[PDB]
Amino acid sequence: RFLKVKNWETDVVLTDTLHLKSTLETGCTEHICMGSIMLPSVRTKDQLFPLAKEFLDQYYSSIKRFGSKAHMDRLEEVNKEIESTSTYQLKDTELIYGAKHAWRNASRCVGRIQWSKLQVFDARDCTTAHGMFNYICNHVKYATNKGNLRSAITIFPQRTDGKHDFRVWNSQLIRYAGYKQPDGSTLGDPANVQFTEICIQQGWKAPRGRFDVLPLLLQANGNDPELFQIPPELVLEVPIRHPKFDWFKDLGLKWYGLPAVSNMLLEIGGLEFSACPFSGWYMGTEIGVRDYCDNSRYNILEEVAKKMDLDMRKTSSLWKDQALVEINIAVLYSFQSDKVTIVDHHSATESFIKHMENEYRCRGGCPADWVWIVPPMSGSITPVFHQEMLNYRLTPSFEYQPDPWNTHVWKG
Amino acid sequence: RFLKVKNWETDVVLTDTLHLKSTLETGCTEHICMGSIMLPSDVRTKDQLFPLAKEFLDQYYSSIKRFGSKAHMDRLEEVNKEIESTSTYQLKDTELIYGAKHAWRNASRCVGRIQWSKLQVFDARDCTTAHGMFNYICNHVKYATNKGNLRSAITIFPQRTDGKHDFRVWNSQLIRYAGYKQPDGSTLGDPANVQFTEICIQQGWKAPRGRFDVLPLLLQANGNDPELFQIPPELVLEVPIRHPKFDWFKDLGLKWYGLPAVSNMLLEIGGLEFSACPFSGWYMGTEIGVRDYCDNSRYNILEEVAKKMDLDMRKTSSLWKDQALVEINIAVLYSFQSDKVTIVDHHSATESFIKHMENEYRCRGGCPADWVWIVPPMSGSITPVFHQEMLNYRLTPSFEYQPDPWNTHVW
Ligand code: HEM
Ligand code: HEM
Ligand SMILES: Cc1cc(CCNCc2ccc3c(C)cc(N)nc3c2)ccc1C#N
Ligand SMILES: Cc1cc(CCNCc2ccc3c(C)cc(N)nc3c2)ccc1C#N
Ligand SMILES: C[C@H](O)[C@H](O)[C@H]1CNc2nc(N)[nH]c(=O)c2N1
Ligand SMILES: C[C@H](O)[C@H](O)[C@H]1CNc2nc(N)[nH]c(=O)c2N1
Ligand SMILES: [Zn+2]
Repeated sequence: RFLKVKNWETDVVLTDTLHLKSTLETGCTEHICMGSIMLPSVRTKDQLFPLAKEFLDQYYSSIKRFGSKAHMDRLEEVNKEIESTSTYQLKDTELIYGAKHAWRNASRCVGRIQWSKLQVFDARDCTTAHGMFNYICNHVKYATNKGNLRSAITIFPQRTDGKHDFRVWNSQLIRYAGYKQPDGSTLGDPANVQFTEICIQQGWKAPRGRFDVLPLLLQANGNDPELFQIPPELVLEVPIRHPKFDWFKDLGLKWYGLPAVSNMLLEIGGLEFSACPFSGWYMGTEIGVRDYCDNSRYNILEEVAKKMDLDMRKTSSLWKDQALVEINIAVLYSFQSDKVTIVDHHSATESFIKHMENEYRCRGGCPADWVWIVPPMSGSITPVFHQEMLNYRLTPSFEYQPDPWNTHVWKG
Repeated sequence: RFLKVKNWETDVVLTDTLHLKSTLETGCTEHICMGSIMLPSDVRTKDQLFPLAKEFLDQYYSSIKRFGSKAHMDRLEEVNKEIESTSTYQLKDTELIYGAKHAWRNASRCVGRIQWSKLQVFDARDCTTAHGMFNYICNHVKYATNKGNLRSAITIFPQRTDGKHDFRVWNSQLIRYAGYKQPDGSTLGDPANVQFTEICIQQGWKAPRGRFDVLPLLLQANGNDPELFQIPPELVLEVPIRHPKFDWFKDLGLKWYGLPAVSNMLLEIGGLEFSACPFSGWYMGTEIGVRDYCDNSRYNILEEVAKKMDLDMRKTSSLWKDQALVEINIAVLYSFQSDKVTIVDHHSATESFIKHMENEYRCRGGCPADWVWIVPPMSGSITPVFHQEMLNYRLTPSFEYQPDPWNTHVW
């Protein structure tokens, strides 16, 4: 079974064979497309061997050693261990390979041209929340690299009986607090109101400002989570200024430099790593379009447009569109001026097209989620808009998991 | 299998029950989503056709509160006998109108479907020649344009009978600008219409030498060779493109036509196939300003506009492209609005569509919708539809694509 995708701007045609190796499901059927559904969706060892064998077959193929004595012994080894312990342990090399390919397989990620250059931190010997805090400080320091950002992931011990999970309760390692005011307004990031309240309940002394960096809330071995303050000197931030508009600085905006997602689940050969924070660097629109201009976030369009003196009572003046562009210019300008790594959506999407084509040629495909790959502004003037993409799920992978405060059994 | 869609900007959740009636396929499977493929992939035998007819008549008679009525049963009986008789059947006027409105209601890629029930249907089933097709099309155009106060319309030519005698409009839209080869190996016109614009000449057109030249109609009646007709220029409403602030904008020489009228699709109702069924509404601003003007495969005026704004074009990070794109789209809206010609901005139209969705979920139990096509090509996430989960599925009656005539026409 072969599959063709077309670029409608360049008429480049590529052929997908990689989708044949696709195990998991999409959520779609031949009678319905769930391509715009945000999230569509305790391991017995009946299920675990095949998943382990498949991963190991992948691994030893990638290293030129399929069918080798080393390949066969490792299979036998892992089988014995699953027989004996109902789970198994990855070698370091397998772990690094798994984590890189999870990224490579991440069909929603436009930054995947960088997948081979992931720094993998093995935190599988960690046992306490304090140890978790230490590992995460080191991740942050390393990844930030004084503004010259480096991709990294830190991998905490895998799930066992599901009653001893390691979880980072933060959705991101660095994020701003949100406070719901009595009058209904929100101070700070509305996306984080719920988590902020938990932290506050857990004993966090909230500064109650508009850009308070949240404390880490860390759960080790299924114990109750504990609060830690990331040392402020480790949190790199950028004041947002505009290159031509001088009043922009007076909006009092800033953002943090390091995007580090910490609530996803890393799956490798059937093993589940429930705490595996990973980080890269920002695409400008993440901050300028979504974080700042989503109505459910900081929502600064009107104030910006107000100070641009735009005609704001006629939507067909496109005053929203006009302000959106200036804000994104300011985000890019600020990061570059402070020499903090950032990529504009034009450069990012162009790179991904080059990546995708390369992946089709050396790998036979590259699973891609159009709905997420196309930037949140300026869609059709980026080349991904005009690119047909096949979406399918490969392992190793990053998966969503439910919020820990919903499932956690509290010890007290 | 009673599905939920969530809006992540408002937490509004809708329950979809309508998808269960879906007939055709999507392109997707368990193992692969083809949601972003532009085009997922001879007449019908006689009880391929009756179940098709029955399904249609059931929903038609259900729609008028007469399901299970003897008038319903009589119509099924009548169509059933007409079917076994003639290897086909003919729609009642009422059925034809219902079918056309619902083909629009069911177009999952269309953002403007809140207007679906106010469609002017022109029955052209008595047409026999390309000259008659031309007459019907001029009347469609004059009616739809309405001196700038645009009105939705569809004109329906005779149904396919078996591929023998297909009626086809060879243009992709009733009104489009010529795109020719040229010197330099450059392109003058609309590059998108290159191939078509000299098939016109390949057939006898002689072209006015410009870029914004309205193409001639190329009409095929009863499977015959297609004929050339020029739409009377006084029927073709065009809008000069100026900017409300930048007065150099006029010098680019930009204009666009008022009437978007798609003419190469196939309308399917109760198994019957209408290969010539041009339909029209009015533009959303971004279709012209973002796609028609700024696509690299189209008029691609970005560089030109940026230069005169004297923007920093040395590298992508200045977002000069983005800045110009917005100004270009402000102008289109401005020009159309000032010439009192109908147009909707992408903010208004997407807001309309959200209201439309809530209407369809409430009164109909769902609204099929293709997120990839509904989200505007600029300013995606500041329109409400970006944050709207949508389910895509195929309902009938429908508008479908069909092969380009010049490939299939036994010449
Ligand atoms: C190095 C620069 C990187 C850039 C510019 C980048 C960019 C992006 C963007 C724009 C998204 C869309 C998500 C959103 O808009 O909220 C995304 C999603 C994603 N990225 Fe990347 N990324 C980078 C690195 C990484 C790394 C290092 C990993 C993992 C090790 C990764 C894994 C993912 C995953 C799993 C998603 C899907 C998130 C979800 O479905 O919720 N990315 N990326
Ligand atoms: C009245 C105002 C209308 C507006 C504002 C509107 C808007 C749009 C837009 C923006 C698209 C996206 C396609 C593209 O970007 O090329 C579209 C597609 C479509 N529209 Fe509507 N439209 C309108 C009227 C109509 C009418 C009257 C019909 C049929 C009677 C119709 C049927 C369709 C169909 C079938 C598509 C999908 C085309 C395809 O799949 O290639 N529309 N429309
Ligand atoms: C369910 C959900 C999911 C998400 C995902 C947002 N984060 C995705 C992501 C994940 C990793 C990234 C990385 C690693 C870098 C980067 N620049 N951006 C990244 C963005 C956002 C909101 C919601 C909600 N509600
Ligand atoms: C296969 C294809 C399809 C399309 C779709 C273009 N037509 C869509 C359409 C169809 C009808 C419309 C109508 C009726 C109004 C309006 N404002 N916009 C409309 C837009 C464009 C390019 C290709 C190609 N190649
Ligand atoms: C409803 C829809 O799936 C949702 O709004 C998606 C659309 N595409 C996206 N794309 C990116 N990169 N990030 C997002 O959060 C979303 N949200
Ligand atoms: C490959 C992709 O499907 C293609 O570029 C689509 C994307 N979305 C679109 N959306 C609209 N409204 N019109 C289009 O032509 C397209 N083109
Ligand atoms: Zn799908």
